Amino acid sequence: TKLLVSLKVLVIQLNPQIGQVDQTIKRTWSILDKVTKSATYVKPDIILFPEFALTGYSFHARKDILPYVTKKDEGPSFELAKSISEKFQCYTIIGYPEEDDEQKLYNSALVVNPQGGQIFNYRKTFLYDTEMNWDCEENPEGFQTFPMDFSKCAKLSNEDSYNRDVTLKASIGISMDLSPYKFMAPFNHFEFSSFCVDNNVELILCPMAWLNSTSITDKQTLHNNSLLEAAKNKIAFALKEQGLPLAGSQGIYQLKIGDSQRTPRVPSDDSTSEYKDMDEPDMSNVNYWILRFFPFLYFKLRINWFKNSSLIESILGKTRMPLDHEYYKKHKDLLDSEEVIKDTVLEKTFLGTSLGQPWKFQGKNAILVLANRCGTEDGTTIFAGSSGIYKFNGKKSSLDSLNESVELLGNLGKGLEGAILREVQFEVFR
Repeated sequence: TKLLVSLKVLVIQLNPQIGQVDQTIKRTWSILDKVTKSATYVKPDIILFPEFALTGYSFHARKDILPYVTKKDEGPSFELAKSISEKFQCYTIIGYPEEDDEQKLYNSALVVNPQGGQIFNYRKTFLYDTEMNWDCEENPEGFQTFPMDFSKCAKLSNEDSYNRDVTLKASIGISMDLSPYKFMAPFNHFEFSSFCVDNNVELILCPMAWLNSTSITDKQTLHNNSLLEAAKNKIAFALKEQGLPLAGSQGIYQLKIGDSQRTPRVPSDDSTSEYKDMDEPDMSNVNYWILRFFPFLYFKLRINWFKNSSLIESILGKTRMPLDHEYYKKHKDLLDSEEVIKDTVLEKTFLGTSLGQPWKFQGKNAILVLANRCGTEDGTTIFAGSSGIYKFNGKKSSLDSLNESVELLGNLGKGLEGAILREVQFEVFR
């Protein structure tokens, strides 16, 4: 049974700096006020914030992050999300640094329902270099899905209003979750997006603190004080030339509330990575994010992969998580056994192909919401901003925004705090 859904999605893009939690909260309430006063404001069903949205990101030691960590149901990030959810009768998702009862630290994202109740807490699964500075743990559950009950968001195709309720299968992926494991696994594993396709996820939510490539990431540079000073001067100049303070822009809000302006499809080139034009998205990163969701993208070659059974061993052989992942610290060849083939094996994909069809996602819909922070930290790290909303339409070979099986419903700029609201329409099957 086809069910039509209409979701009002609001993404908040912030430039949080370490030690400014109260100020960031104040700016958040200011943004939300401005949003409600927009000409084409409508109430959101879901509000998504970035990774470590109120605290800043680049913590260099456990001691430095400890004053900002909280249990999943206490503290500033949780209280903010509960107040937002109660004021807008929506789901609210925010990234925050978490401590549990056993003194373990995580990079997490809590989910609050419209009743102000915490319904989920997701922990980052693939860690980035920065997390290793302060003793962050990998999510022992690996990637996860969860149900979100949306009220009055759905209809049958012959009905004239969205008066039905729908429970969507959702997944949160926090920034590095989208990358090859440790940047060492093969690029074409696409672990997170494969997991979402494997599990028939419908709503993908990604709080991020994702870098623009102007950032200094070269390890020899970071650890040679001479090279680092020279590199930092380069970033200093690039910000000064833009009329920006070194930390980047704060408190000047770009609002795209309820318009329908789409993001132009563009290929990556030498210039699309430049940290210029703060109100325009970083298309180098937009294209890369889209690429990391390859299993959701139409690709002609899959018919040949399927016809030749080229990926059967890859599909059968792939494990739920990387073998060295926290996940297996759970229990790790159906071709050579008397055990039958289970449904779950027939749901498995590699490169978007399953044992049963060339492209498993074909004819389906999924919504991707990316909330990426903006600004700069340490004089070395420039976040890409460019928060956006995307629809994978499942319709039947560019590996970027030119691929028309993804729809770019709208993006914020790379360098300004702000908010984007889009009504997103798609279908699910029930």
